[PDB]
Amino acid sequence: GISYGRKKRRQRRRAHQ
RNA sequence: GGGAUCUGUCACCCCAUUGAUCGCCGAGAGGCUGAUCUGGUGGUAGGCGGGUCCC
Repeated sequence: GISYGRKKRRQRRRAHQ
């Protein structure tokens, strides 16, 4: 894929960025 | 060696469900991070590896 990440609504987002 | 913007990672919470899909529990609406993905120089919230720019 052109890009990727690791994010989960209702729980976490600073786990990636 | 230091700081931030960049990236990769890990326990917290917010915002968008007129952003997208699923799973589980629930007669039922409803609930759960339960799994995944996306987005906010939202957060002097914490740590660590790589790279960039400045000093």
